[PDB]
Amino acid sequence: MKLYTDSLRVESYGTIDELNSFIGLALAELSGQPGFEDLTAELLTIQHELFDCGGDLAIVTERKDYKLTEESVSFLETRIDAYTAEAPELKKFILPGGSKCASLLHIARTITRRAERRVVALMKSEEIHETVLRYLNRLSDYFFAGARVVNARSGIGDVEYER
Amino acid sequence: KDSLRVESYGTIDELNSFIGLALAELSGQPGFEDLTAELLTIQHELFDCGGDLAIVTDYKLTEESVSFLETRIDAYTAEAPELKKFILPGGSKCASLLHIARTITRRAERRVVALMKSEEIHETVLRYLNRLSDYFFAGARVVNARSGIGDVEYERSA
Amino acid sequence: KDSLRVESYGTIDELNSFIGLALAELSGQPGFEDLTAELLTIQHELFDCGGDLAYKLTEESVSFLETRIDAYTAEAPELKKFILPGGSKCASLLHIARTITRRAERRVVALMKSEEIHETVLRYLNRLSDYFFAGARVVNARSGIGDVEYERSAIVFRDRNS
Repeated sequence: MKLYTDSLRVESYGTIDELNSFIGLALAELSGQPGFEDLTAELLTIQHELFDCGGDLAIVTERKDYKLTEESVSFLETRIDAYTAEAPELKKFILPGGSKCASLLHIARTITRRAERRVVALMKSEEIHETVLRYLNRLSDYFFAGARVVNARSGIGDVEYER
Repeated sequence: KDSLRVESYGTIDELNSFIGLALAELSGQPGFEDLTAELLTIQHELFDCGGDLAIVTDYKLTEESVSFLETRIDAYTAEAPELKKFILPGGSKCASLLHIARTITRRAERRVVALMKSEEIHETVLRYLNRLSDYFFAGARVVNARSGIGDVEYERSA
Repeated sequence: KDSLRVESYGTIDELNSFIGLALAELSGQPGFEDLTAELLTIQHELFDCGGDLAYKLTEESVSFLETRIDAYTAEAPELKKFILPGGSKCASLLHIARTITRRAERRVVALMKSEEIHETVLRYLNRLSDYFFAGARVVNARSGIGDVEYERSAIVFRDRNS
């Protein structure tokens, strides 16, 4: 509604994989639309980065080999503020939806939060590449920021909760 | 704060999202003004559902929302041609999305169920979700009916 | 102990729903009449899987995917690099169906621990995930879109008008 600022291993890798697939669909949908060049580029960058998160959590078995970097988290952070600055200031709570593209991005937002829940469970039973966790944490808010920008740029207001 | 509660709020938000997509899609075709306004209301109620489960200290969801669903479930079940066999998820794109909403709703229900077992919750939420999956089943059928598409039945050919 | 069984049914149901959506988008375009028919039988067999966990599904359906996989694999240009989910909207949906098929797999696998069940459902789901992978590729090939590849350096080359 706003910006929030072992089997456990295979489950984390799996959900991140799933999350990556929904980002793919959002990429394919956003592609058929001009004016989202940076976003589509950013999205593709997320898929490679998420691909890395999987490896860091499962495949990789040496910290020296961890691929995901801290800069990827910072990048996500700067886009959130940038997309927020862009989008009109929101004084209301948001509901998932609006343009088709914004909807797919919100879906990716919730699946990202799901992937994060799964990673939090993995980190509780063993040591992981903590960068991954923070990356997923920032990632969902990025999709929130993105979806709002996608609606505005499409001329469609965000769906708001009014009760 | 507690996985079971957070897991339920998140699965409900996930559900709400897919509804957002189904609504975006449904809004592109005529003859679905009733379904459109409802999905929007459902999103608000789901918002309330989440909040009601997030509470750990009154509730927002009302028993009337559960009743409204049932009514619409009948109105739609009637409008649609009586079925005499098990139906498979699919048909038009809209109906396919509503069906997805149905399964995710079932998922959200399972999570709330597991939550309930560990602690007290606003039970109206567990009922709302239980009917919602049926509403989508009935909404998914109507959409195909309306679009003169037709529900995908379980026809051998394997 | 009993919750693991319902979770497996719902997940399979959820998986079947995304498949219907994939089919809805895929059938909309010509040249994929083969997949359109295949995905169908898949939903029927997946409908059986649920029942088998509450036996209609046979080992014959499992071998069906086998052939389809290699066929599409041969048909699609042999990949020489890691690919990411995506491409055409159809490949994207089929790729989604893939990750979800694997999610249903984990649920059934969990059902194993609590109590052994028809060891056929797993076999199918296990191959179904591979099927969608290949299916997604052949779809991107026939559309001349080309699967998304894991290549960071190729990103800077993307249009950045705004």
